[PDB]
Amino acid sequence: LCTHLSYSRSLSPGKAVFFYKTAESDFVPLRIEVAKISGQKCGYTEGFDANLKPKNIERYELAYSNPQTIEACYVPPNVDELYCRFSLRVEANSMRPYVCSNPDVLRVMIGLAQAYQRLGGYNELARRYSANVLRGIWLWRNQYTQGTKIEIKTSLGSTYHIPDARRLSWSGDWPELEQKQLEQLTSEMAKALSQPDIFWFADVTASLKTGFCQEIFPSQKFTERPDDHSVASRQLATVECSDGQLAACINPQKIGAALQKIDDWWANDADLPLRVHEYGANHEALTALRHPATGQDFYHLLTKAEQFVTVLESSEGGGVELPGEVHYLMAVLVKGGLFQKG
Amino acid sequence: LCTHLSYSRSLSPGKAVFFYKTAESDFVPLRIEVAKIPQTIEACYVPPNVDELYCRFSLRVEANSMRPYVCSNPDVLRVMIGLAQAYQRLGGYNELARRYSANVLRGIWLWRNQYTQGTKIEIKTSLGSTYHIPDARRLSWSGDWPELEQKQLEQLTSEMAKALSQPDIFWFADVTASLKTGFCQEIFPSQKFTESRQLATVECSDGQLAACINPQKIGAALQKIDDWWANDADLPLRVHEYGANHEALTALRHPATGQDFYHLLTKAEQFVTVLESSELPGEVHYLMAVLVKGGLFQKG
RNA sequence: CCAAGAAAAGGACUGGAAGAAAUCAUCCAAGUUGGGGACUAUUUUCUGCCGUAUAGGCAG
Repeated sequence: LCTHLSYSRSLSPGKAVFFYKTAESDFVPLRIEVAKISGQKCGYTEGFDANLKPKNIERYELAYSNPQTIEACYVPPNVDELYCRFSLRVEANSMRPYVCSNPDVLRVMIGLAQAYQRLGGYNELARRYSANVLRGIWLWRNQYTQGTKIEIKTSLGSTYHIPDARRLSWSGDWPELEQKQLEQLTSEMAKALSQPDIFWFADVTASLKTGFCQEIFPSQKFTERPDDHSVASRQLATVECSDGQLAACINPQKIGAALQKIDDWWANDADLPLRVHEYGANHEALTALRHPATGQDFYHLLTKAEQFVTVLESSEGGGVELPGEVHYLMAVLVKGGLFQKG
Repeated sequence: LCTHLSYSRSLSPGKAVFFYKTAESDFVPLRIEVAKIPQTIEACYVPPNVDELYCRFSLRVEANSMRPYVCSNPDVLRVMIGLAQAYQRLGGYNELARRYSANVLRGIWLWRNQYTQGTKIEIKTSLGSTYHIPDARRLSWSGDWPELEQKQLEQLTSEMAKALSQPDIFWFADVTASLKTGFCQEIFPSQKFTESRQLATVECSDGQLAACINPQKIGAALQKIDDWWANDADLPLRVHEYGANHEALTALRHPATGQDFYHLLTKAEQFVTVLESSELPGEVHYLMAVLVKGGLFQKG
């Protein structure tokens, strides 16, 4: 490697905002409320010292409540449906290093991205990204509706429509006349990723049919603990409207983390996909699947580029010849960052 | 045990709103009057000429106690998974579903407002069922329910037993009750917690305010089905890791007895072994009930 | 019961004049804060007559 090497971010959303319509006004934001509640005195160390001596606490001393201040958000009475919207731009920006201080590293990385493009493979990545948009997984914990309808528009004049996204799996065979739209959307994106000077925008709107006063789950703030007993212990993220009203939202990178959740190339057993990560981090299990000790991480693989190009050149393409290691590497170059200090 | 372990909630309501009908419009809110006297006084009662008051809320149930939300230990995880399934296949979800279902049909979530001239409860679900309790004033915790009512308890138990145990079923219920009332009967909505007192309301889409009962106040009523201690059923407690009893200011499963959640959590290896030899004992019923009301189980 | 004992440093005074700190410039690239929850209790505010009246005035 070398002293300077970096790629920029080739695929990205802006943020998502929740709102609803009225008969008199087209845009009314969903907003949050603040309240004091009475909690439970419970859990370990409420009553134990190192699971050894149970603490001295007299019986009556645990019947007391534990008050807390929290923010919360609910849909108001008599609204028929809730809307959520965001925009997405895609750039063909993995073809060339943003910065590179080594002429030989540069010509190789260029040779590789091109060797890959002409054998196919952007179609593979585009199919996986497209599936994640149409499925609706970017709603995170708000997917549990009575019916979810998703509509997509693009700058090239296309429109896509999924009447009900509640049941499309990662692995399986999609219903007819939906399988078809996945192919069409894949084609627009596969192009957007590899041809320069196309300004491609998508506009994604979804509708959520909900319960009478169903709770909504927007992004939380990462905060320090207050000690004035007035500031909430749990705070939610909002945006300002042009007229000063506040609205609940989902953060840009929170939408992004969902869209790029594509990686089932490890251990030769697909399971569930991981968020692309140089070390294969798995948050739910608090572990890592491509620990440097295995030889399967990004940095080990980054140093074999000369060998991969040689293989790709001997292949024909248009088939299933590309190995898991080449796909992994391309996925990381798409989520660009700093790859330095050789 | 281990450092990180969490479950999320598997059963939850939204909030309850009070309203009445007119000949001119179907939803007119019950409102609250305030005099500034800051330090205020306020009141709420059914106004003249309204014969009955309506109360409504929604409920979602999710099969979410089958797997840890977070677990940092592969051996703790293997066991908790084996246990939930060892239990599921012997039944027992029926028992929990029976207990939850009984409370909805009885109507105790109305708290202090149960004293009517006749309360009727109607339930609709996302699978196309409808249930009807013509009069909720006569159903006890313990006793045999009258005919045609015992039957609906079984039918509702079955739908919920599934909602709690099999994934990818999206099960919603919509619960409305009618309170036949007195001449100008006083109504008791949730109070505001402050550092005189104030009452809680919600905003309507048209700007009017309405009286309500908080989500967790409805929830606390539904989950009150713990009577597995001391071989004396009495009335049930709200499920709590320490068996708290607010009325008497005490605790029934005080850690000093060895009967709390945390002592029991560490015997999972032994329970699975028994289930394999299987009868379900109070000790595993308690544990399953706590996992359903999920929370933090950490710093072992 | 001290290298012991005693003690008025005072009166007067002009620092001034004059000055140019200036010319040039890319801080950039990537990122999941999350899981659970009862403000009401041993409360104090009932029962009536006049007045078209949920207005306003009154006995107990």
